[PDB]
This record gives sequence, C-alpha cells and structure tokens, in this order.
Amino acid sequence: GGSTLFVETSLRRPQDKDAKGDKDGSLEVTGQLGEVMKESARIAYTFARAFLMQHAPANDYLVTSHIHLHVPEGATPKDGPSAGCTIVTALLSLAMGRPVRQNLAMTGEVSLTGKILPVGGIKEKTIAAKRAGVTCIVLPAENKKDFYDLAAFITEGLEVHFVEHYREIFDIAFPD
Amino acid sequence: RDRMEMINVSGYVAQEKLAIAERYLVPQARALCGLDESKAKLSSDVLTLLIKQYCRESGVRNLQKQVEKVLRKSAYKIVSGEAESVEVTPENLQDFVGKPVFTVERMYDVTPPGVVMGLAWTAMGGSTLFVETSLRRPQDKDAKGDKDGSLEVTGQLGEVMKESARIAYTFARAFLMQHAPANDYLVTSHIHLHVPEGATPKDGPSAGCTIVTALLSLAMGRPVRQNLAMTGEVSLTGKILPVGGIKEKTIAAKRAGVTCIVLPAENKKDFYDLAAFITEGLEVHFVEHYREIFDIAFPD
Amino acid sequence: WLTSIPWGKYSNENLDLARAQAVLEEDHYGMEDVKKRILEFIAVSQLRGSTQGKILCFYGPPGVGKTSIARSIARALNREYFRFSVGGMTDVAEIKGHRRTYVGAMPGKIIQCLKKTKTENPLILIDEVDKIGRGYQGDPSSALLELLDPEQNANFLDHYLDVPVDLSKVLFICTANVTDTIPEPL
Amino acid sequence: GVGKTSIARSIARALNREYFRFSVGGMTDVAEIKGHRRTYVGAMPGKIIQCLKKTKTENPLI
Ligand SMILES: Nc1ncnc2c1ncn2[C@@H]1O[C@H](COP(=O)(O)OP(=O)(O)O)[C@@H](O)[C@H]1O
Ligand SMILES: Nc1ncnc2c1ncn2[C@@H]1O[C@H](COP(=O)(O)OP(=O)(O)O)[C@@H](O)[C@H]1O
Repeated sequence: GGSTLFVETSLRRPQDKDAKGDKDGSLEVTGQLGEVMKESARIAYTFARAFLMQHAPANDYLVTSHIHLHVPEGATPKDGPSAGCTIVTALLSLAMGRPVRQNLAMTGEVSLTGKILPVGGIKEKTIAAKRAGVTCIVLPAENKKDFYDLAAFITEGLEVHFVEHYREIFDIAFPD
Repeated sequence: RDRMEMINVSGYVAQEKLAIAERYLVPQARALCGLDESKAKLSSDVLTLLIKQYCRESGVRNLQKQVEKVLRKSAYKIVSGEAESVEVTPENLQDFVGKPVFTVERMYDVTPPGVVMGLAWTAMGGSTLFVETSLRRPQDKDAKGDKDGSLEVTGQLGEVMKESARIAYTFARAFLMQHAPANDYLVTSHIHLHVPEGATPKDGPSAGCTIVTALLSLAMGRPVRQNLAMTGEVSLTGKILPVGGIKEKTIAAKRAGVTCIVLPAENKKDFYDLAAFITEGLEVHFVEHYREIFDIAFPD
Repeated sequence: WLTSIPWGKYSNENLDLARAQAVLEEDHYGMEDVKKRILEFIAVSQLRGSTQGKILCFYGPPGVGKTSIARSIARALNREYFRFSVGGMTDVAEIKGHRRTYVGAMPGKIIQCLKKTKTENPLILIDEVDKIGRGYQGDPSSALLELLDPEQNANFLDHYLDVPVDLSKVLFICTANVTDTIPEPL
Repeated sequence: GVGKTSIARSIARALNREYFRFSVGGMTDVAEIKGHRRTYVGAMPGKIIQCLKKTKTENPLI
C-alpha cells in the first residue's frame, strides 16, 4: 500500500576545501536504486542546481559540495521517479538550511525543467498521508481528477496544493 | 526478416478512429453486450471526446475497452435501472466512465529555452518526446576560463546515441561559431541534456536535429517557435539524412496538436505518399542542410 | 479421472440483481467499484441469456478482502469456488499434470479443481499472480496465457489429460499486490 | 491494437480457406514446431500438424 518515507541528505565533505575551488560537487545516492532511478536522481540534482542558480546566485553550496542522499527503498520501480520533487526540495532545503514547512508531504516527477508530471497510486499515497497526520499535501495538477474521485472523509482536512511547475512548490515549502 | 515481404499497418488518426468505432467497434461491443441500437445509443461527438481525452496511443484497443465499459454500465442500467433506453451524451459520459484522463494533449505549449519537441517511432507506434537541456554549472566561473563545457546525456542512451549526441554537440558549437562568435556559451559551459527514452534503437539517431536545435535555443535562449516539431539525422557538417517511420511520426505529430513540421528532403516522397486528411493542415518543411532549420525555428 | 470431470455441468447461477447487491453490501463494506463491475457482469450475463465468464484481477494491498470478496461473489452467483496459489511456482506440470506416463503421474491442479467443484462453470481465484518464477524449465506464463486466452480456453488441455476443455463460461479472478510485475501479455 | 489478427480472420473467411493463429513470443522450445520424437509416450507432434488436422486442408491461413 501507501507509505511515508523521509528522503534525507547530508554533506559528506568540507564545503570550502578551497575558496577558489572550481571542482564539481559530486552526488552519491543510496537506497538500492534502479538505473532509471539514478537517472531521475541526476535530473533532480541538475534542476535543483539550476533553480538555486537562477534564484540565489550567491549560493554555490549545491554546485560545489559532495552530497550524499538516501531515498528509503520500498517504492515500486515504476513509482520510483515519483520522488523527484521530494529529492529536489530536500536538496534545496539543505542548500539554504531552511527546514521545510512542518507536516508537509509531496509527490511528483521532475522534468529537468521544473515541470511536474502525473504519478500513479494517488489514492494509496493520500491514505498514507492522512494516516501520517500530515495537513498540507502537494500533488501535480494532472492527477487532480484522481484526488477528487475520493470520498470526502478521506480528503477531509487536507490542504492540498495542486501545481504544474516546481516554482509553485518552492513557494509553499518555503513560505517566507 | 529478409525471407518474406514486410507490409506496414500503422496508426489511426482521430477521424479514422472515429469511423472505425462507429462502423466496427460499437456494433461489435453491443452484440458482445447483447443489446440493440434502439436500447443503447452513442453520439459521434461522444466518441470524439473519448478518443481525444480518454485514450492516447496509435492503437485502438484502449478505446475498445472504454466503449465496452460504457456499454456495460448502460446494460446494468437497462436490466435494473429505471431507464429503458440509453442515449449517451457528453453530459452523461462523466457518470458513465468518470472524469477525463488526458486533459492535456501535449506536455505543454510554451517550450521554454533549451527544450524542443521531436518525433520518436517507438515500438508502441509514434510518440512526441521533448528533448531538454540545462546548465548544471556556472556559465562564467572566471571570464578567463577556457575549458570546454562538458556534456552529459540522460535517457539510457546506447553508445550509438552517445556518438550522435557528440556529433550534434560539435556541429552546434561550429554553427554558433559561424553565426555568433561572440557567444561562447555553448563552448565554455558544462551542459546536461535529457532525451526521453522509448525510441527504438534504430530510430535513436533521428533526434539529432532536435538535439542540435535544443542546444542552440539554450545558447541563445530564444525559445523555439511553438507548435513545431522535427526529426532528422545530422551529418556533423549540417546536412540531414532520411529516417524511417515517417507516417507514424506524422500521425503522432498531428495527434499532438502541432502545425509546423520539419523533415529531411529525402523522405519527402514518403510524406506525400500518405493520405490527405492525415496530411491536412500541416505546414510541412523539407530541408537538406541544417541552416534552413535554424532559419525556420528562429525567424527573428 | 476423465468421467469424474463434468461435461455440460452448467451449475445454476442466480440472476436477481437486487438480491446480489444486498448480498454483497451485507458481506462487505464500501468497495463500491468491485460491486459495480459485478452488477454489470450479472446484467450482461442475463441479457445475453446464457451465462458466461471473463477475467478480471483485484490488485491492491494484502489482507484487504480480495479473497473474502471473491468468496462472497461465489456465494452470490451460487457457482462453485476454488482457489489456486501460484506464487513461487515453476513447473507448469502441476498446472498441466504430467505426461501420464511418468511413475505416479497426476493431472494438473485445474483438473483437481474441476473434479472437486464437480461443475462446468465454477469460479477460480488465482492467488498472488505476480510471484510467478517463470525460471529455468518453467515459464508457465505461457500456460497461464493459454488458460486466460478468451479463445484458446474453449479447447484447453493438460499433459496428463489429452482432451480439450471448454471454459468460456468459467469465471476467473486473479490477485496480486502490484500491477507491473505481472507479465504484460497477462 | 491495429486489427492484424482481425484482418487475418477477414482474409481467411474471404478466401474461403481456414484460419489458425500461433504464439511464438518469448518462446524457446523448438519442439512445438518440430513436435516430439514420437518415442516418448505422451509425445506430441508439431503444432503445425495439429493445425492441419483441425483445418483438414493444406491451404490454411496460418
Ligand atoms: N471492506 C471489508 N468488509 C468486510 N471485511 C473486510 C473488509 N476489508 C477487509 N475485511 C476483512 O479483513 C480480512 C482480510 O483477509 P483477506 O480476505 O485474506 O484479505 P485479502 O483478500 O486482501 O487477502 C478478511 O477476513 C475480511 O473479512
Ligand atoms: N481499421 C480497423 N477496422 C476494423 N477493426 C479494427 C481496425 N483497427 C482496429 N480494429 C479492431 O481492434 C482490435 C484489435 O485487435 P488486435 O488483435 O489487438 O489487433 P493487432 O494484432 O493489430 O493489435 C480488433 O479486434 C479490430 O476489430
């Protein structure tokens, strides 16, 4: 069924080895990842880098930093990519050090451009969220119909936020 | 492969699918459901809505499943439900099968810088795939910096695809050199490009033109002209080569709501060998050197 | 083994729609979509007259009522019920018996189901379809495909028994936690 | 989902000859084409012979 998994990230080597440093920040991914998952992870990495660039030019953290991220396993391979937005927001939060808004979840696939794509198993993810006591949830606009095919009580007290492009998400997870 | 003759049977545009459903599917399903046209009725517009929204692929089997489901619901309503006959309408379709699925015909319509459409003759028929690019390292770490921008590829690409990508990269760099030497972007900038998979390995190289145009769009930032697609194998000098699955790519492009299409001059005959309605309303463009593609996509 | 098999044993089926709806609503909670499909199946079986059978699979988390709702459906339709666990199985022989020549040969488990049910139009429930091994000297997936083939089913046969069997009216249900792992043809 | 099988049936009926399909996808045993040895009791011939038996003619639409 559905489940809630915390994608986690950390810095595995001193950020400023050299103030002049011109190396490229590595990335390491753990969690028994399939090849498609590795490609999705790299896509998320690149898009997060570009987003930080256009948004916070002064922050080279993500560009020059050897990061290690753990995506808890269990996701069925076809559903694997659905954690793209989660990975991107995790990387951004680490970059700016701001914790994401409490009791918030998300799910979606990122497209190396910031656009989000629909995903499967919306119902089970919603049930897992509700059982996880989460209040605000983020989903792609494309799956919206699925989220509205569900009974009222299941959707009771869920401040959903439908989105199409990652920009919207960045405004929610980091309200101020 | 060589021991017999291969005959192609490819795709069905919305009009063809509608005709097939009206004359072939609906009656066969009705008989399968043991019903009469008097008892169950489906307007053509309903089938049009189904095809345009509730089924997205060259095949028709999924449309068969949808029509079968709606007929099943009508049968249940008949045996017990109050209604004695069913006249399906766009209004009742929701309750009959549910809310729509493929609300967006395309990925999007804006095509921001560094992304361009392309046509892929994948095993499951034709498809429209967006090839995108991005800058994953600072453009100017130090204005002096002279090390060439590294290129990275995603999409489970085979070595043949990787070499095609390198060829496109080199040719795009040379074309930028000629057209705008002042712009070193494509030279001194590490870049990451994603070409969606699903294209059959033989057809992989066809996306060379798409890759080159995407890279150029990123370098100049000019978003490619909307509702545009293309396909062609690049020559490392700018000449384009023919590709297969032309009919399949054409039908997929038309289904994707695209108007202006670009093909190599060589495949021209195959484009014209198609029907008329299939080719209706397509601002086709036949080229042999990449320069013409650059002029088209960037009218300025 | 042969004579004990039914032939034309169309076990009678109920057709009162409201009766089945009440039965299912009593035997289970919510689960609307399944009940909708079942009512549609009953309605088509009625209008068509002669009873028939198709293949649908309930996919979802474990311990959700799939087996229980299958039992309830078997009860409501009045037809027989049998279940067959397929996960972690390789030798199609169990599905197809043996050649009948090997020492202690037996027919395929479907033959056992047909005998025990002693009916021509039973309900069969395959448990945990996606856990097929289809490994070396296995690949029963072909056997399952021929079994679910809406046309080959009409003349299916096994190794031990060498005679065709008609199954178009037989009702098949399949269970599996996940969808993708199922082979695409099935 | 293009009707290849359906058009096969249409050709079979229009020509007045018979029809018989065959699945080879993901198959790895030659026996099904070449049957068995006829020596192993319970051995079966190739599927083609069975199709010929069923159609009872040597001008089928295989
Ligand atoms: N909606 C429901 N209504 C009635 N009983 C249920 C429902 N959902 C689950 N159950 C009960 O939970 C148990 C689940 O066991 P089982 O039927 O084996 O689940 P599954 O079919 O998923 O294997 C059953 O005993 C069943 O009675
Ligand atoms: N042009 C057409 N005319 C009649 N029927 C069609 C046409 N295209 C598709 N179909 C229907 O779609 C169904 C798909 O059958 P299928 O066995 O999937 O064919 P294929 O082997 O080509 O995929 C057929 O039953 C057929 O009746």
